[PDB]
Amino acid sequence: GSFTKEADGELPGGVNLDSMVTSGWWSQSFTAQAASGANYPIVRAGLLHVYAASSNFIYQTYQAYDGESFYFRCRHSNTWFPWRRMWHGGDFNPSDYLLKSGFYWNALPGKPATFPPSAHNHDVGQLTSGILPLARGGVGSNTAAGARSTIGAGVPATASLGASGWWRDNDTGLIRQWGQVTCPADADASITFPIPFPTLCLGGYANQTSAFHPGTDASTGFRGATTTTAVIRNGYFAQAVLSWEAFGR
Amino acid sequence: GSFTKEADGELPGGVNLDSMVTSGWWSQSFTAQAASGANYPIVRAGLLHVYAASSNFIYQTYQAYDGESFYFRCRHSNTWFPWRRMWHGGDFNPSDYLLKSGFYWNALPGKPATFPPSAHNHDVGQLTSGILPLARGGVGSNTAAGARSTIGAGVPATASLGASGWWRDNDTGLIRQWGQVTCPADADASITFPIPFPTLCLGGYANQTSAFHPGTDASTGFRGATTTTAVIRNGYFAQAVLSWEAFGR
Amino acid sequence: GSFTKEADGELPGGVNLDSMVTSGWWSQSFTAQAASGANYPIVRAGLLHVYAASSNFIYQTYQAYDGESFYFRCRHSNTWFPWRRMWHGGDFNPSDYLLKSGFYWNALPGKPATFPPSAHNHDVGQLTSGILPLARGGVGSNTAAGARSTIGAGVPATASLGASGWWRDNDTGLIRQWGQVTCPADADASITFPIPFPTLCLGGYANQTSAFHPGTDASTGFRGATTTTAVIRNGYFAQAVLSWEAFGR
Ligand code: NI
Repeated sequence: GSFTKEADGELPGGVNLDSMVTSGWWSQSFTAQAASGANYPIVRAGLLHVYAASSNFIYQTYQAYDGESFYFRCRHSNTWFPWRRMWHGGDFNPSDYLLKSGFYWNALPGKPATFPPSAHNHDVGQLTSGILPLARGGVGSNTAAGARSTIGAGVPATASLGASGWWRDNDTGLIRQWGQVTCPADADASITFPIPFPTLCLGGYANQTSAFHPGTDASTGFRGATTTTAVIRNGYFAQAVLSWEAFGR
Repeated sequence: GSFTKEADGELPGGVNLDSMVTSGWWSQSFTAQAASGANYPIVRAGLLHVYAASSNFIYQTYQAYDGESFYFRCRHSNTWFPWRRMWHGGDFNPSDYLLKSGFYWNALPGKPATFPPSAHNHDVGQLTSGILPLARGGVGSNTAAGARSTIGAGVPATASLGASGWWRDNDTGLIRQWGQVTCPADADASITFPIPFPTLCLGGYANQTSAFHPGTDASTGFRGATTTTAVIRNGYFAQAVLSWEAFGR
Repeated sequence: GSFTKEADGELPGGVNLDSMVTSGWWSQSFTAQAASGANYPIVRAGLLHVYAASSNFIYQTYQAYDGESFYFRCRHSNTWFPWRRMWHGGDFNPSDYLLKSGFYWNALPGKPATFPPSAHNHDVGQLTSGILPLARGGVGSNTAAGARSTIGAGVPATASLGASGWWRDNDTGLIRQWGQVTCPADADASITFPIPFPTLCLGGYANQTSAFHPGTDASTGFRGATTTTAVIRNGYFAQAVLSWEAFGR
């Protein structure tokens, strides 16, 4: 015979599609009747074609009535290969899926603005704001005086330690000064301090530097100090060199 | 004729599928015979259908016997379009591939816990533990005394630089004090230091502040110091004001 | 009838494929004639097959002449399901798309070398280079003397504050020393300073520690100092203990 414009028949229930082995075409009108059969490619009413090319090659196709898909298989040397299920547009759209050409860092969406960093070091120069406190090994200030205050440090004394000269505690302002003067016998001599006392001479004394004669007086006196001068008085009966110190601020 | 339930024939070797141009259907039973032909869509035994719609349109389909796939093409105006190879479930599964809807930061697996950071700065306040050592510009301690120790600094001297007063080196404890006293002629006067020496008066001296008469004695003496008092002795034959200094700790 | 090796006919323009409802096969030779019809699965010349299985099931297939694709649909209970468009190799290649198995951190290309970090803290020990300046709470140096210089600090005075002893300002080198000596009547006694003056004795004085007799002389003198010794002179007519101070550097 031939493939006729009328189907060869309706497939009932309980048909083994393996038994459909002469050429033709058959209609399964009921999904439920596909359910009660065997080797249907899908439980779905559908159209089956058989092409019995030879005893060793029986081809089949299956078109599901609702377009679930289209199926084909072949029996070769008394074994049925598995059905193939066509992919079609009702299954997926390729434009829904990620191309390899669009898989890179910049394209990845939802990337964080910043990232939790791992352990690392710094050069001190990357510290660009703030003031390190004492509790972290800092001096708690950006000024010299403030740093000293945080750690309780004084400032350096200054001095000029010459044969005549001065020394100054700059924490408090105290100044100490010294020198020598030649005094006339039983009389006064004026001295001029190496530097002026900024506000006030507080005290002083004079010392006989000579091997003054025993049994004679060799008294001394420091008096009448200004910011720049004082008066040294010599009790020895002869001209003598007296040394002196003075202090103030 | 018509499409018969028996195939029109078996395809041998060396068939050019371009020559298959009258309507019907033909079986290729041997992959090796497909190999020795031309314009097979795949080297595979299979079923070929020809639909010679007209001289200008010859359609063909090819079903591979092992389900490798299903193929179709058409000859239009004496040119054969290329075969189309159907995609089917034995080729790939779409659920194996990444959807664009699942391509975002949180979904990306294997992301590191932390990330190597790039160059950046800090405010000193983000330093929240540790003690900066001297080798990095720190003071190597969280205490004032420890900081001073790291850099070798002394503490401030204190003082009260009044007409009578005191000065104190707080590095060592040394205290220096001064004042004036009115002494009776050829006799002693007691002085009370501006502040007490914490443990010990170490020394002192007295100075005649007056223009004492020449040829008379104007000796002085500092003796008998406690922590709070001393005795100033006046050798001048008249009442006189003597100044004094004392030191201790 | 039967499916004949000659097509049932050529489809002209204006054909509604819904009306193609008796079994057979038909050729559309002109895309433009597909354009002027209805329910073509694609505007393309092509081959249409009809399988009228029953009044309730009319199946159709459509092969586009240029291989645009292959289409199928079915009329079930007087309603046409939509055409299915086969996916085929001319549409996409699955190996162009990203597998889920290749979607992980290391595979993502174009990842940055480093990443902008988010807010975070540090232990001071991760500061491993540089010298913190004063403007950031540092001492601007890795040396003790340099740190002192940045903040303007002095060094500690040293001393030995015994009954005889010394005190030294290490900012300037000034040394002050003191002690007592027993002097013979109207004569000299040598003293040896508690420590040597490194270069120079600058001055000194002596003080009578005794309740010297009034009306007698009790002058004193400090003279002839070296780096290690000086001479104390006693004007009192009796043996006496004199105290002294000396200063230098
Ligand atoms: Ni950092």
